[PDB]
Amino acid sequence: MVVSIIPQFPDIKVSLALFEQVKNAKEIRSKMSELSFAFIDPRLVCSGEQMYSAIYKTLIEVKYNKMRTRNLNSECVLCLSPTSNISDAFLKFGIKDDSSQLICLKFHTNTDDVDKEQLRTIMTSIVKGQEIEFNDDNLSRFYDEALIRKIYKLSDDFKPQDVNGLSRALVDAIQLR
Amino acid sequence: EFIDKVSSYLTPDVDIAPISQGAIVFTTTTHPYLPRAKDSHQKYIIKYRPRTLNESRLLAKLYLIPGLCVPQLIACDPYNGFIWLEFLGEDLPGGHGFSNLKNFLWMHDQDPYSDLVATTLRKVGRQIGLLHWNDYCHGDLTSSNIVLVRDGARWTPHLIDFGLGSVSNLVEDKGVDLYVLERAILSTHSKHAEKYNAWIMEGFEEVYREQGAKGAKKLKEVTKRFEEVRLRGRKRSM
Ligand SMILES: Nc1ncnc2c1ncn2[C@@H]1O[C@H](COP(=O)(O)OP(=O)(O)O)[C@@H](O)[C@H]1O
Ligand SMILES: [Mg+2]
Repeated sequence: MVVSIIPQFPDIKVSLALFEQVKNAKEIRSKMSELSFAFIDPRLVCSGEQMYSAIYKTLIEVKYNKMRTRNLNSECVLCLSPTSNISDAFLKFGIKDDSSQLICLKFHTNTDDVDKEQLRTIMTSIVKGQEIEFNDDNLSRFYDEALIRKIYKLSDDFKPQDVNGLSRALVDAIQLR
Repeated sequence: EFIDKVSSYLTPDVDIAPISQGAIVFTTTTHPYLPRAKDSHQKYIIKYRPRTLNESRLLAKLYLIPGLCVPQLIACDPYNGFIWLEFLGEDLPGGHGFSNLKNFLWMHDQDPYSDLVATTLRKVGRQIGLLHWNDYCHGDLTSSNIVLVRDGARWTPHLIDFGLGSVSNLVEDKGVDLYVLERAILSTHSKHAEKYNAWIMEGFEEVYREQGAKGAKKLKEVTKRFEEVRLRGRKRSM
């Protein structure tokens, strides 16, 4: 797992973890309310840059505009989206009953240090699957470009040579609201 | 004052160095959201404007157009007026300055008749041709708003500063864009200024001529208007 900070927001830490061979996505979704984490569908996340750009947008929105959803975790799922409809974002970017991978995201607002051992214990009690490193090498395994193009409404004329090129277009969509 | 508010907004975590004031432009070595050492570039641009929305939307749209070279939009805070951009260009050797078109031209002004200069200027015209073919206007097309990015022994022109940019299929807007650049290049009073403009126009025309019969027609329209703009751009006894 990785624990990170956005430079202009030193007191907010975000933990990100990536799981493969996930067996209980349906169960996770059923219990989601009554757990706080966001469970994100990696088929729509092609890079760290994309994910971190949404985390940035989340903090900007909440600090300087308005929070639309329940907490930072859900707000970030919204901010990953190209559109303003909350339900659509949760549906498209949240895990699905058939998800075999997931990103587990959590904002930590307490100024204190994140308790990493407890955090890992909590995640593994929720997720039946195998954690792998949250990095671009592993994210490049699971993103679905075709689905991404459809969801982010990218034209067939747009033909990025590599993942960096694709990531740039998604960050654009994220930053523009 | 402006430096106070900006450094407070960014916090001491983010280093800044002012490079232009008016709407202040800074450079920073700090990526706005990738974990430290997980980014891929030495520095970035921060534009602060207490146009922000306009430039961001246009940068995003233009990136998706094949062949158009513009800075990456990295981050946008429209509530406070900040945009973070990819830093394009570099210092020319021998203290000739930042690698915008203006400085490149000055550096080569004593001996401009080379493949490097001609090819580079044609590439500048290609960028403007792509922009206009796709019905966008720059709005402030000076030699300072065209940045050369080194590519080995070659230079790759990029367009920057889209604060006044717009979507437009009007040949009048296209003609004025071309005229602004033409006059900016002529402004140096260089004995070679007309040649520079000719190389640029060659690049522009090639883009249109690559679009078959439709391109040739639209090019005739644009060039006709451009000449009218030139006529209307100089004193006449009405
Ligand atoms: N993407 C960029 N890469 C490098 N330098 C840039 C970039 N964008 C802007 N600049 C610098 O900032 C200057 C623009 O500053 P300024 O005149 O204050 O505002 P405006 O951008 O309205 O003209 C450019 O001349 C250029 O030197
Ligand atoms: Mg500028």
